Amino acid sequence: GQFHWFYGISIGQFLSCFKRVFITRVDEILWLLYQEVYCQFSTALDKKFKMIMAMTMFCLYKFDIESEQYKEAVLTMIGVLSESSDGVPKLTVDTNNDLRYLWDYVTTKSYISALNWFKNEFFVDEWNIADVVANSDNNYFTMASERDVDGTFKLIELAKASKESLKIIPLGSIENLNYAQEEISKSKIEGGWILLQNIQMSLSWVKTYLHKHVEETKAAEEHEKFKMFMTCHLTGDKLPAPLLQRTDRFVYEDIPGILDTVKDLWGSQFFTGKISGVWSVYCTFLLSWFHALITARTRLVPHGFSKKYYFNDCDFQFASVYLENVLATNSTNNIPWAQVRDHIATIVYGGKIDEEKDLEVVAKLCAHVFCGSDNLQIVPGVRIPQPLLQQSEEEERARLTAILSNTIEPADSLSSWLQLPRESILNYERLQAKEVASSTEQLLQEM
Amino acid sequence: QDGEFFDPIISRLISREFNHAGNRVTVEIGDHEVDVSGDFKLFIHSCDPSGDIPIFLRSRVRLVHFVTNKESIETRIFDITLTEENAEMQRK
Amino acid sequence: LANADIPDLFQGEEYDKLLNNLRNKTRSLGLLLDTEQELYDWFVGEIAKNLHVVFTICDPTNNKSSAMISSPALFNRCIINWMGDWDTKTM
Amino acid sequence: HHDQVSKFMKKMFGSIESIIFLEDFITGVRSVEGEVLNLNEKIELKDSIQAQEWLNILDTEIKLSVFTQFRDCLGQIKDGTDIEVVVSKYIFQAILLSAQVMWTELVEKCLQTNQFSKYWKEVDMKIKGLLDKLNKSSDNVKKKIEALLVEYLHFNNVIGQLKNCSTKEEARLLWAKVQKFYQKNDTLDDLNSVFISQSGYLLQYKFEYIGIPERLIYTPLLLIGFATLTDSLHQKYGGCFFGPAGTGKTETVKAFGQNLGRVVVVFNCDDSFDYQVLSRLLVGITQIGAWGCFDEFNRLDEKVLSAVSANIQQIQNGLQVGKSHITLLEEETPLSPHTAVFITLNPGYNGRSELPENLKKSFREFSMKSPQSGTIAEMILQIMGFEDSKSLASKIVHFLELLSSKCSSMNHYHFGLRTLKGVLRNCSPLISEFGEGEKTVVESLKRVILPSLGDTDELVFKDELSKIFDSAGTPLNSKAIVQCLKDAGQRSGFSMSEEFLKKCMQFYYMQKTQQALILVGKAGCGKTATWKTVIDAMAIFDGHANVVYVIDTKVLTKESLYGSMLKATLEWRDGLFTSILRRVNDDITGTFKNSRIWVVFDSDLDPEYVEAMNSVLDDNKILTLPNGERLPIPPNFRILFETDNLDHTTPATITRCGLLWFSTDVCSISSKIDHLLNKSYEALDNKLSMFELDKLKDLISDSFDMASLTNIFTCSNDLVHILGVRTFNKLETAVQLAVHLISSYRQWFQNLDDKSLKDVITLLIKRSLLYALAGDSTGESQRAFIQTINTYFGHDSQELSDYSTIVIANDKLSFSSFCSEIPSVSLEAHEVMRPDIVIPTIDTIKHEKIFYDLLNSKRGIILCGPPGSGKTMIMNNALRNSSLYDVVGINFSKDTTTEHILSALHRHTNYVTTSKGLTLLPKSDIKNLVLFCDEINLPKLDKYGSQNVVLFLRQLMEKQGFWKTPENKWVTIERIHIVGACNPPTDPGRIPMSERFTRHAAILYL
Repeated sequence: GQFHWFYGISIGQFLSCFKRVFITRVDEILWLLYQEVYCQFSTALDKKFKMIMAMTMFCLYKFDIESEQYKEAVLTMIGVLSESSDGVPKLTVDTNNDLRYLWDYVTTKSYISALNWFKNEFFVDEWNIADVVANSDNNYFTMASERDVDGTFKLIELAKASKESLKIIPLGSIENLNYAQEEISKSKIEGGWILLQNIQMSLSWVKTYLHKHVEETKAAEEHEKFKMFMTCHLTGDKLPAPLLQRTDRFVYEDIPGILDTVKDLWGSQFFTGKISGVWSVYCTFLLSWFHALITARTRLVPHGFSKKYYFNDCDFQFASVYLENVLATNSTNNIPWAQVRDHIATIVYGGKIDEEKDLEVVAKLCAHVFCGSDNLQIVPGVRIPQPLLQQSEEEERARLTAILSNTIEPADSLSSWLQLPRESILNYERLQAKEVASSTEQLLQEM
Repeated sequence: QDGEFFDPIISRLISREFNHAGNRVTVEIGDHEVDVSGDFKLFIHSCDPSGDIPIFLRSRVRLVHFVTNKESIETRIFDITLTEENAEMQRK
Repeated sequence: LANADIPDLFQGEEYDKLLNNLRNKTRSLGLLLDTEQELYDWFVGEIAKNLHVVFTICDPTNNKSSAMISSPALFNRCIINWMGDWDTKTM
Repeated sequence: HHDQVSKFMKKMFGSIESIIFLEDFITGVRSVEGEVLNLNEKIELKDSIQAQEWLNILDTEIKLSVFTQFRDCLGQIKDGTDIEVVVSKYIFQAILLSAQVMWTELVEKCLQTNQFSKYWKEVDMKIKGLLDKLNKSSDNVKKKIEALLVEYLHFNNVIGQLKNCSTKEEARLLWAKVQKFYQKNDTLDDLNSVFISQSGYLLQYKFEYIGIPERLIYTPLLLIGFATLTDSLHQKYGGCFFGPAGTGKTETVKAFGQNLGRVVVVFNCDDSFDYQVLSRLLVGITQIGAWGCFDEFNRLDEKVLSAVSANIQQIQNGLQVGKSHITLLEEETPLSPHTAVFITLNPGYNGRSELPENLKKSFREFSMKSPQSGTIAEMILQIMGFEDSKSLASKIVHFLELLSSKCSSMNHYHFGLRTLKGVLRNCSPLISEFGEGEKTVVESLKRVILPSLGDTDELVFKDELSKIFDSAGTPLNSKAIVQCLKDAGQRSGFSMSEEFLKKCMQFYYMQKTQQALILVGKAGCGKTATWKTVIDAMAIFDGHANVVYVIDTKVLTKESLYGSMLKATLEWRDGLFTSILRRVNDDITGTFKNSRIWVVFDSDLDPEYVEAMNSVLDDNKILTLPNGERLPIPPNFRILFETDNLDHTTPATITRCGLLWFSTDVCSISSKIDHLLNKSYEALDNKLSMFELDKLKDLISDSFDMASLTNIFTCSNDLVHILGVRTFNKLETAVQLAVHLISSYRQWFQNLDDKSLKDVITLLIKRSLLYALAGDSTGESQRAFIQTINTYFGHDSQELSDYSTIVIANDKLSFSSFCSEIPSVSLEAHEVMRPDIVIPTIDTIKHEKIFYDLLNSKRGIILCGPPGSGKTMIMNNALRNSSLYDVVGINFSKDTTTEHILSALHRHTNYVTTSKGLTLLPKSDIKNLVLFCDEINLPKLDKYGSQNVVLFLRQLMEKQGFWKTPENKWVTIERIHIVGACNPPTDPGRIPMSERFTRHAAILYL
């Protein structure tokens, strides 16, 4: 909570969690605590802090419980994952086997695996937002997430699978906040679920209306089964701590694959109707792949992009608008392609980019995604051929959807698909390992 | 209400200093000499432990911590443990 | 303490009013002083012998109270005295 | 009245300044630029007519009148009319649009045929034709031509680029990026007839008057900005560019507007700007359908920012949806769909700023970057008179870029474009002398870049200048200035060394071009000598007199110097810098026209003080008051800055001024001595017969030779020095002492033995040389150095002892050498403690003698030493004893002011208004006065780090006179001495002193 504002905990939250631990005896109850704490408080943390709390809590238990020879062995390993020190731990035939299995992960240069090792060693069911929500006994929730994704669509399937009653409420202008406060007071009486999209932007209002409103509503417990959800962004405006502590917290850490995002981009595109050429749907397909390829690169940094850049459904919209316009103003001849790349790579997407290093990367992506005669081959496995002479627009949608359904995303996707090298991905895996390993050592010595 | 911030003038009211008279009891505050009742009471309240109070005050003042610490957790988990471990003796 | 006057307090017109009042008291005591310099040096010398400053610092460890002892003026013209703890006998 | 509305139009229009009547009828309007627009129909007025009614007609007619002047003109050029013809009869806004439409039409067809070359020369000729027209033109139409030139250059540039394309697809790509100005030869609603295409997107020219604004040079970067702005607007989104200050983001939005016939309203945000006013202006912009730019939006206060940001969303959300009416400021107001909001985002200390969350899905953020300079350079060369503008622009930039990679990373070095604009600015007068050739560019490189370089980098410049382009063998103004410079220095006392000639030349050539000059160097480099020598040489060569005002910048407050206003009575009194200008500007009663005025700032320069004058450093050449005025500065009036360091000053401040970096001291150790001697002899002529003088100057020359001293000064460095000062600055201390010690024994030089005379001379010189190099030394080191002096001086010559002294009789002229004789002290019980009691030691007498000798020289003294070492008493007792000098004691504290020094002096000093020095400040009694400043290294320094109290003493020591803080006049102090005591600055509490002050002090470590 000291590192991040959203990572708060009250004493009462720990007490209520420890009560659930009941409803060598001392040794078993101890093991019951560590598990129940990992179970409830893992949910309000992001993937980095999940891994940090895993490795820490593992050493918090095993240093008291196991041998002194165990202690320096695992610590000389956590030192190798970090840049503190490199060593081979003290080796004894059959002496330790779980610990001997761990060093095998670290020595195989496999980083992500060694970090998740401590999670599996808790032997806990890592609770799905649904399970957490179901267990949770409050009508309020705030789920923050990185700007790459939004759990808005996870909440749709969460409501559909149990209790329905989904109401999405954007907080936009006076109208949205004004309609919003009306739909809030009426939904609690009705008992319907409610969602408050991206509160952070409308925050000034929160401290005046929502902060008082949620505080006053102790009759919301009395009111019909109803649940209110709020979406935040972790990188972003800091929510009032008092409102935050009162409300339950989750971090949506669910990142879609390249192919999955392509399929999700292309999916809506049929809802727009038909206003353009058959040929255009091919360019809209091209953009679908492109957008899903830069977004995939966005997370991989520094190796990959120099900084975290955020790309939107607005960036797709501004790109597709330019594409409709170029096909509308030119002939159906393929060659318009030259200034299609320039305008996409420098104004539409290169706009936010400020570093020259990264501007070249957006261009080199357009080089491959846009210019392409007869065969494109976006990824190693998948080839996209240009529209057939038959010129069926309904067939081509179905053909381009079919090309997605044919492919299955490989193991090595981040290096094979995003044309960046494998050795860069490992360099990145190493660094996020180092960050988890460091912050844990820091935590142990502090107490 | 704000003990962290504290002006000098209260000062004679913190140290028990007075100028006694036939019936009246006077205390000097900054300039004016004002009469003390005796039905009068003083409490100083602070919210943040981070904020440091003057050595003058800290020495004349009875510092009491109403703080729900991490130490308070050890005390309070035993009460919850014993209610679920030996309910007969926690009742008695 | 470095000088025995604060220059700023008595400057300009307030220097002239001081200078006037100074001549009054000097003569009352029974001494007239030829020059403007002869006068001021009486004034300063009077302060040096009638004003007495005692500092009471509690924690010399404090950075603001360290600045007291640091200050050259105070350090040279003060008598530093130590009472920092009560001994077991005095307790 | 009606005519009184013209004042308020400037506000509600932006382009126009005042309106033109025939009283009953409105004949037209004139712009803030000076351009006169006449309407088609003159609008009729009667007394009982409302402003709202008549003005509303004017807004309509003002736009129509622009279409008329546009179609009239466009049609003319289409009918093969030279652009020089059109300029004279059509308003700029009109002619600009006409050019654009015809250009676009002519190039559109030229992409098909590929007849680029035929059109190119054609355009190039119109450019040259416009250029020569400009030279012979009236100032008003001078603006119009220049504004058009910016455009015609753009035209030809694009065509040339188009000529060069590998294929036709390449040409159609390049053309798509450009802003293409089309007209509809189809249709009615003429105001809506002109539209603009770019990146495939179209944008209707609204017909608003723009007047004749300063038009930005077209860069690829500019077009890209225009392209992002058009891409956001096409999808009904707000334009937003973030980036570092000085990247011209608002200027862009201003220009993007102009190109489309729109006067953008710019809100400078947080210049103490009210929310209530902005809220009004926002309603007006949504009604009138205008473009608003938020200039530096980031700088708003959180309460304001919330409120404003929410409002802006209304507008941009209203547009995206297209709502006819939107509610903002809790009222139903209608929304024009022509409305747009632009946000420029300067960065904070933390990072490049962001838009508030709500605005993030309402705006489109873009990154402004400084222009790659090559493109700017080529155009600038084109305008002046090109020769080969393309080759120079490539070559200049390569060279500047090359210097940057090849020189040392030094603080004040800027090889950014600012610098090339400056080379180019300096180039124009240079072209007058030589050619619109590279050679004139070459010279301008070395006129600007070279005076700021230091020796290692000085060759890198020369090596790579010839490596990139070689121009010429010989220089103009080579003989003539130089003999006027040699003649001035011979007269001043100075020696024309490699370096002193060089830095004198560098300076001469700069005053020509630059009006603000900076001289940076170590204390005792030669600056005061360089400028005082050059300025003197110009009165010989031109015949123009100079009027110099040397002001210590940081001794006085911004209020004492620029002009101080009093918060309540708002009573305005002059200051110092502003008051000396009013002599030249307000009332040039005597001869100022033919004179050259120089205002020198000798003290360290800081942001706060230069910012309060930045307008004179600007292309403006006018002084802006805190309240009340702008005073313009003539071409005679030059501002110089001599200082020791720059660390505080901004790169922006440097690049407005001409910078002259003194890498090393102008002059040789010997040459310094030479001048110093003669300077000392001149003082003596006023108080010594020529026969005496002639003989004594002969003595000095034959006793000490440079060959011996060279080792002595070298060995001085191999020694631990308390209160360190460099060898070169210690020199004045030797010669001033030495000459005084010999002029001391002048009478006994009449009858004494010629071999014995040399021994008296050599001893004194060996002595004076000791305290000047080793006086601030341990004395354990002094003793060691004494042998070092003896070593390097002639072996036979009278050797130095620790306490060595020269003695003469009480009652008879005599001569013998005896040392260390002491009077013996008996004091009573009551006497024991007293602020004035000395028990004399072998060493008390030793110090008291030397200390007294230095004052006879009248050189300032710094007695540095530990507490209780007796530095105060030695000073006090040597002077409490003598009738000549009288002591005045000031103690310094961490924060003591320069007025305390004055007030303490006023007690013992009497100003006399003698016509000889005007005001003077001698002591209140006849014989000499001594200020004793105790704890001189105690007063603290500006946050920049500059102790003014010390600089004030330095003013008294060097200048010998100071400027009055309230009354604003020069008072020259007569016969007053500065002596100081301080502790070693290794001690706590202590502040490091400026070499620029300690250079005028003799330092004795006791």
